[PDB]
Amino acid sequence: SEESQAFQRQLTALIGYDVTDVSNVHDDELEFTRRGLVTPRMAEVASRDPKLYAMHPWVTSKPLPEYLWKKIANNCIFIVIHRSTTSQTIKVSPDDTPGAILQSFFTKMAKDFVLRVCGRDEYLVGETPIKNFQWVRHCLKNGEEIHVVLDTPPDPALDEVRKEECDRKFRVKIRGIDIPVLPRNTDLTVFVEANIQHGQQVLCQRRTSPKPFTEEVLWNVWLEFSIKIKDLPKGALLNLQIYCLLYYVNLLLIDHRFLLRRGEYVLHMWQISGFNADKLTSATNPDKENSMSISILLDNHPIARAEMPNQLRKQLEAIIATDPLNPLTAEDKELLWHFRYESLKHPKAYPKLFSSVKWGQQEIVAKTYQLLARREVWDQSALDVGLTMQLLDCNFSDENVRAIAVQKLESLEDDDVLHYLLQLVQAVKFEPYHDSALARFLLKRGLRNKRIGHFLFWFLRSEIAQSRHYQQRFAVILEAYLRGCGTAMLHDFTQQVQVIEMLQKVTLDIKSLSAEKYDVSSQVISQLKQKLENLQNSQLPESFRVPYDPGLKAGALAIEKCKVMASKKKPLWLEFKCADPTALSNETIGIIFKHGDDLRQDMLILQILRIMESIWETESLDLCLLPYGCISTGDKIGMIEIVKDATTIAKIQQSTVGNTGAFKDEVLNHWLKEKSPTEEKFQAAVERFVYSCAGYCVATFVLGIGDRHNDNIMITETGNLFHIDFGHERVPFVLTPDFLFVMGTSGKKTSPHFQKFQDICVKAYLALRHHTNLLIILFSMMLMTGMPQLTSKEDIEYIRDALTVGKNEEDAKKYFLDQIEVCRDKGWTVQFNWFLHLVL
Ligand SMILES: COc1ccccc1-n1c(CSc2ncnc3[nH]cnc23)nc2cccc(Cl)c2c1=O
Repeated sequence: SEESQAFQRQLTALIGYDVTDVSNVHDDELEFTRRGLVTPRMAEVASRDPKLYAMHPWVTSKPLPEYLWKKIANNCIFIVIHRSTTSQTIKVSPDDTPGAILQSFFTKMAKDFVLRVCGRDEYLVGETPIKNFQWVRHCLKNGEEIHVVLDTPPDPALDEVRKEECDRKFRVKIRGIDIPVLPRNTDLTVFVEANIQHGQQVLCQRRTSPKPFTEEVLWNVWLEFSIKIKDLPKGALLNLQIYCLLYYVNLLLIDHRFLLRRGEYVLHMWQISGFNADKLTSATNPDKENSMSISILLDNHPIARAEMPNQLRKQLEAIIATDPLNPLTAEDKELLWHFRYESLKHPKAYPKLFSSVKWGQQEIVAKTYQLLARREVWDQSALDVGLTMQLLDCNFSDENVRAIAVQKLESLEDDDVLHYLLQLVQAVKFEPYHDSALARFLLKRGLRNKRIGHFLFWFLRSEIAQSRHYQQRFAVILEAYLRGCGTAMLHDFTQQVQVIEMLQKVTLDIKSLSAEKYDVSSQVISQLKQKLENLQNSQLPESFRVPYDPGLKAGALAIEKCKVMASKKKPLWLEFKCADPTALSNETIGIIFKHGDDLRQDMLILQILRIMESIWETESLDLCLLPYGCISTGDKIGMIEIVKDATTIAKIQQSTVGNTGAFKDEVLNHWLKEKSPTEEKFQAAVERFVYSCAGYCVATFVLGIGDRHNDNIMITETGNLFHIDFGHERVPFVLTPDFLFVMGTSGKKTSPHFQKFQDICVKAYLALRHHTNLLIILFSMMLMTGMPQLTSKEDIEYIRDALTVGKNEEDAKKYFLDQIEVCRDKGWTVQFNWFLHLVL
């Protein structure tokens, strides 16, 4: 139909890639998948409650932590309801529902509707004990009053959805390589390596002979693999590689229809930058012009008791106990396999067990499947996310293994889904096939809830715009989403996209106009001011959802407040008015637009920071981290939330002390005193400081991103410290002397506030260690799916030592309390060292 052709144009500009394009394809997986995703979408689109969907109450079922009970010191909670500009305060108990507040409010006003948060597309509707709304817990945490406007349900009709309706050795032939142009070196050596791979396990490996490197190289050979054909497991990849390692490509041996892949192939290959999730994609390089290729033939047909000695069970359990990064011995593996049934009784053994499987042997895979049908124990154990993540990583390519993980996720409530979304999305990179339990889990959840839907979009779009290796897959999932999210939401994404394409334009042009000489010359403030007033009228939408806080609808530029940093990269600092007239305040929405850093990295780190916070909640800690909004929009470009009322420790050192790397120790306290209206808010600032410092000291050590310059650390006027710019002699973390004179210490001393700081770290630290497995897998996934290129040992195995795996609680505290001492030891050594190696 005519309409649907133009609607596809829509989808394409929203997505930033064209999924009807079939230029870069050698089979029909993507298309089969676009058609596969229809059912599960229409399903959830058929399933959701239109009313609750439209208002998307952000809700939890977690208990309220202790640090916020000490804030309702009376089983009573105040709510300021507004009408036009008339208002009154209501007496409410934590457990009261949104329903049981209306019936009370109209028994509180004598001579149906819906409550909504002031200045936000946010609502308190539905049957949950209002102590269980996030916006409420946010007010408490930050000492705030809960303001609401009385309006109706947003018409549940506004999310109207548009309607739709055997026993031979495997053999492979290397014809040869081609590269149209390759003057890449004085010539060395070149051979081809064909690996049969399952879950990063090399099942089998044959090579070619070493020739010199010409723009055209031939062999015409059958490589005989040891594996029989009947023995290939679904999702095995034939993995093809060129060493002189220079190029790679991958072909799924078995297709999405369980068919043995037969025939002729010309595969355009990816280059290593002159281990890593890109190394894994089944996608061929779409740049058919410059790219190396390879030509192959496939002529080869679908797919076909309790007794235990003590010393073994002890060895078994010792193996099962150990961390996710401890290597399994061959003996270890045979132990797990032969006692697979005793192993099945322990959820925690699943990763190790399934990685003890000889996947290149058919009758064993078959035994593994028969095993997976005794899933009573797995099905009935509580949901361990770190367990579940492990089964979704690069080590498992089996469909059924992976499905039992996706099973466990189903019981996740939106609140938690949102905590893991980013990493669940990156985890699609490890799926063998475009259609998977996990890709479909993401749809479902995303379509069931607007908050997850929104983040689903930007997370998927972030990679679509930026990586060739996975743009196609993600673009099919993204497509599938947009076709379900409903008319309203499409409208928002549409104007969200237009605003950021516009503002990036401006970001790039401004960056071009200034030299290495960083000044912000009157001439550049000229350019910026003018560009924005031009944009303000006939181009820039009236208002837009702030991508990283979908509650906030942003309005007009505050042109006078927009500026540019005095820096080699030249980021915009942009500020916006709030489209919502019911907004309680008049404070601007701040967004930094920046080109230069890989913000994908920032996204990953930031989101672990939240996970960490949530981990701390489980033990009633609060460490006042400030994980500001950050989104990758495309290649080394993106946006960042402006944190209001903060500067850099560096600037606080430029102010009173000067600028040639000079350093003095009292200034932090001076600055803090001077930004506190009463010496009491000041107290609250020192207290903010001790807690926020401590948090970042711990988080930062665990992730090994703690050796930072002061210019990359910030504080709010209310004492909230926070690390920034996760761009990319040593020291564990940053506990400088200037920080210390706020603790009350002078190199040696130990004041009630310092004792406190040491207290809180140890508390925070060995609390992360209670979640060790989770953090290890997250970190390891982070590394593989979001960094430069990282070693299958040295890099990942940093976090083992940091979380001091294997150690008793006792050593652990001792270990951390000494890291502190290395800071106490060196003070300003490395800080100053930045400007030392300005010229060396
Ligand atoms: C208050 O902003 C600063 C104070 C001292 C040193 C640097 C900054 N700063 C910074 C500090 S980094 C930062 N990082 C994350 N969230 C933030 N909110 C406010 N600043 C940040 N970023 C800028 C980005 C674009 C344009 C400008 Cl003009 C700035 C900028 O001035």
